[PDB]
Amino acid sequence: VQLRESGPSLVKPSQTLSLTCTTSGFSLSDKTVGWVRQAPGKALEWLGSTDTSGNTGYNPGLKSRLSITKDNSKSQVSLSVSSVSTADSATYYCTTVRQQTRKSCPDGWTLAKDCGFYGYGSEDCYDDCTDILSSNTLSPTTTHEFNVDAWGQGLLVTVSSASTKGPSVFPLAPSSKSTSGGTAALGCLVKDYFPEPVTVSWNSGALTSGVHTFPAVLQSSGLYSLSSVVTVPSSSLGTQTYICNVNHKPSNTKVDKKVEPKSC
Amino acid sequence: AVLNQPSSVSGSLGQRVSITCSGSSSNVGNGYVSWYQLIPGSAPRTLIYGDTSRASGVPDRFSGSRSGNTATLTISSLQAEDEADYFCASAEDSSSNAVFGSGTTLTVLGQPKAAPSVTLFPPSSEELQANKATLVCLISDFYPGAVTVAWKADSSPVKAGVETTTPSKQSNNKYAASSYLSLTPEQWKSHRSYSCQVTHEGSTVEKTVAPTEC
Repeated sequence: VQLRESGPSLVKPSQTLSLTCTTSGFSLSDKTVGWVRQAPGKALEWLGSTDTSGNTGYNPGLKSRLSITKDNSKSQVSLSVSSVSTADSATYYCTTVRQQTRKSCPDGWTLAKDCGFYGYGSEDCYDDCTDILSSNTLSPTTTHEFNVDAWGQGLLVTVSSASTKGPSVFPLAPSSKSTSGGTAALGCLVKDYFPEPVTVSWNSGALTSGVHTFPAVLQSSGLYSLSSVVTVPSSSLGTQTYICNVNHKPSNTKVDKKVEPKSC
Repeated sequence: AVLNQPSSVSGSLGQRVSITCSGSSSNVGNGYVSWYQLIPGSAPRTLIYGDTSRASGVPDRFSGSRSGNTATLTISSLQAEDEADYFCASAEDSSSNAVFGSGTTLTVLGQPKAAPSVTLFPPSSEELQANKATLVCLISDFYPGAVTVAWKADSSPVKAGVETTTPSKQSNNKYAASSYLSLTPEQWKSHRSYSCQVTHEGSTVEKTVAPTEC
């Protein structure tokens, strides 16, 4: 079971953001799906969902601006937010949700469904199912149950009038004066790029030990930059090539940079 | 509105930790609260759903409870992997209207103290041949997560051009941070040397880099 968000990473104000979640591992005709979003440094926020019966419900405060649809054949849920602002910048998560309106009866009483009654009065609590027509009746107690079952990885969407910009990748070469005897730190500077995010791997994933991709800084220019470093054996600086594989989906860009060792 | 959780909560390894999630009757009073775990760089993780019931894959040290309009998440023996953010959630007036809590940042104290290893990178040829210069000071493998970074040009203060990240964990649960000095290639060649000075736990490590050579 997996949920993969797709769509734009940047959206100008007053326009309409639209995402699509493609589902696998299960059958969309057997689960409810929804959308959660989280603004940076803010709490989770609920958007909406659409259940097995194609019925959609929304965050009351955001219903007028929301639109969720679904295609059970294409295994694909869709979200749309209208007239977005910078407040709509957030990471948008696709989720399988468990929504249940639950009716329960006091102790000793029983619901019509459990009595096996059905009909028009199929929603009351009964004193004894032994006699439907002479039993005492209570209105049920209503509890609403909500769970997010599985979470999608998320998709960061930024709302800004500024334009997309890919990254410049500069090597952080390890000098013979920046070694630490046995180990040496080399990296890649990912400079000037918008919007977030950037991800960095090394040797096409085949190098994992010692790696740390730092968070991004927001320069005064309105562009983001970060660095990815890995500490490697200092004896291998001439015998093992080290390539950082940067990836910036917001501009469909992907960079590979040889980090060559400084002559000194 | 949102469910009131504590901003942050602390707890040392092995100890017991509890996170409160207070609301009202229409939401938390409805008796079906859920708890989720968010580790940075990982998809949020569902922990507790049926007020007390554990989801699939959840260890038994996690446990849920509720007393009226205040839920509670309880970790019996805190681990290092348990350092993260934790959100409660409840439906209000309908199953399609969900409210989340303000969130709580859980800190796992008790890690060994560690001293930072600092490296300073001068502007590269590539970055220079494009009319830019950026010095990259990378700070790793230290605990606790509170460093002070100072930039000096010929031992004088750099009062501008500095963007610094807040420290964040790495795969080994130690902290790491980064500071940048953004210069024109003329300010690079202007001075004799630049210095990144990292003060962590009464020590100051200064790495120096010179335009003359390497």
